[PDB]
Amino acid sequence: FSSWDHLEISTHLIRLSEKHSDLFVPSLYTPSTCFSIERAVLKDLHLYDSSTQSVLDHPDSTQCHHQNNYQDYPHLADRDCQNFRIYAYPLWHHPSAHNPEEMNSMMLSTAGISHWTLVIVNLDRREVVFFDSLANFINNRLIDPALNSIATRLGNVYPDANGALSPFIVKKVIKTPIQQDSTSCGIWLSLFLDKYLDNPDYVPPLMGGRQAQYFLQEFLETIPQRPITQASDCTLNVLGI
Ligand SMILES: [Zn+2]
Repeated sequence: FSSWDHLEISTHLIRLSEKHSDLFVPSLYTPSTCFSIERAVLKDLHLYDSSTQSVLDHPDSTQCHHQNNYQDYPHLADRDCQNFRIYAYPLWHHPSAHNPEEMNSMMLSTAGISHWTLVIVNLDRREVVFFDSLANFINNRLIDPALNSIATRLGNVYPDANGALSPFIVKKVIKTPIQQDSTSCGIWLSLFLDKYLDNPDYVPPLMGGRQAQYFLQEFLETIPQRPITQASDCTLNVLGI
């Protein structure tokens, strides 16, 4: 398997967004990291005021950075950026980075050095789903505060059925590694999102090594029958297509 880089992963997200109109695809230019994912989610839900540098208690559409932005969001130029329900973020990690400056410098240079995972925010199900094909590649000390802080902040905005502001549930769905090589993480998380969007209770099967390879190959072999057809020339250019 040729690995999938940020552009290949983003291409699959755009492909999925053509099938699932509720799916928000984040920046095509900057992947998220454990240090930046909460800020990215809050800004995409219009819950962040860059002028006070403050989290908002309710969305404020005047804070929107999705319009007229053809570097990060050419695919949102003609959408209502508010109208989405499922937000899926490719998340880049390297274990040698211990602060945002280190993680960012490393990411900017590279995004077998990269590891890719996925954070999904599902507003309808009040859940934050974290997918890592290697299960625990990211130290809990780094990923858990981010997942739980997002869950807590979004619970205060999207109430539960009891009328309470309970945190969204966090689901770290892979307990046993499914990935068998050093390079296929981007393909795995793309397959996961594909299946999740048809069934949010989906969890990939535990497979032998050879079976997993055949499984991934089967997924890859669908891709040529699934061209992107609704994207603007600007979006296609950013995707490197
Ligand atoms: Zn917006």
